[PDB]
Amino acid sequence: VCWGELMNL
Amino acid sequence: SHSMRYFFTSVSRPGRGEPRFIAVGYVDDTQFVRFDSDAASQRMEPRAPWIEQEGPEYWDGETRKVKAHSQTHRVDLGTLRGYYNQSEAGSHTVQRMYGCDVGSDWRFLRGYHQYAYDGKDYIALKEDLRSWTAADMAAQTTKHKWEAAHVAEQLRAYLEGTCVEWLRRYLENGKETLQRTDAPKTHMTHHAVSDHEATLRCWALSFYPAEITLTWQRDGEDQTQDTELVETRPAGDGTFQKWAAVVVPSGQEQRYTCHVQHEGLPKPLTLRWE
Amino acid sequence: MIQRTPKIQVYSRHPAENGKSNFLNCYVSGFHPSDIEVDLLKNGERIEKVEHSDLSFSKDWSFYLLYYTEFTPTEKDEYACRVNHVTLSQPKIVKWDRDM
Repeated sequence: VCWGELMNL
Repeated sequence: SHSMRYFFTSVSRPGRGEPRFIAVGYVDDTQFVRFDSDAASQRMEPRAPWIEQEGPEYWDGETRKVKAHSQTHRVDLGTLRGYYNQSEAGSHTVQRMYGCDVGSDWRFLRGYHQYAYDGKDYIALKEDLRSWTAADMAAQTTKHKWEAAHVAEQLRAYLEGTCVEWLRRYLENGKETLQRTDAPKTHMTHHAVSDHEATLRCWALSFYPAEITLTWQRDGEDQTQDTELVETRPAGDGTFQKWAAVVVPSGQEQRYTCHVQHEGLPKPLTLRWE
Repeated sequence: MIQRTPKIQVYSRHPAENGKSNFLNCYVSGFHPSDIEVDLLKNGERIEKVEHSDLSFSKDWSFYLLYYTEFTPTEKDEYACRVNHVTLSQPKIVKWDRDM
């Protein structure tokens, strides 16, 4: 599965 | 050793509406999931037989998360447009890749997570999984923001935990295809290009995984400077192909030998003309 | 901005035999940006029954795509791949060579 926690550049 | 890899590409389309978003997932050299923003599906889709097993929770979850990826990249395009003081009338590209490698003991070996903007390194997680490599000033801004928010911690938590877990799961479920090794079927072709010259081409076919080395030697001397080496290409059936060619003076064929290295071969293979 | 020219390979999945069905492949790799036009040609005409892989890229951020279709090789039918990309001043044709 992929990463669920994302943060903008 | 094995690997799980997620690739994401977002391309802005000035005037044409929202950017094109494409996501793909790989176990080693085998794709298993995909997402296309312009498709009617709007779902994470299977691309491997062994991932179709997963229940509705899996697909719903991965769909939601990949959509989140699309949104984040969508914002990233504008943000970066701000960072570089760029116009709103040019197409730009954001690429993200991340994933993990496990060793023979099926335990965490390596982890990675990197961003590129317009074909160029933007920001990357270092091997220690707790610091960032930023190629320019904007990426340094990004670095400040991520350091203040402790992104590397959560990221490391994913890479060392979830990523490895699901890598082992997928490796188990698709063991028939993922835990296989297909030795290259090798041969050499000879074709006169002129009255005095001949093309010697060394072929490796039907091999898995894609990693392979083909080298030409002339009387034991390596000929990389004068070898045409094509990019390893997919056959379409899950196996790969590659060839290397040299143009030689007619009559010197016996001086040239091809050398093939692949993990499917019990030992390196040498092909020759006599 | 950076631009990378697509490397084009045209080839069959299995060794070609006349009258025996096979797969025609046009693999394009190492290009940037991702916007690209790829067509499989039979005797100069665009083959409509062509599928392609999902957009992915290599370690150096350069993109790769596989375009493919079923085809039964014959003596007279000439196959090729036509590629247009920003790095190309004009569409590039790479002919299928079964004898390499």
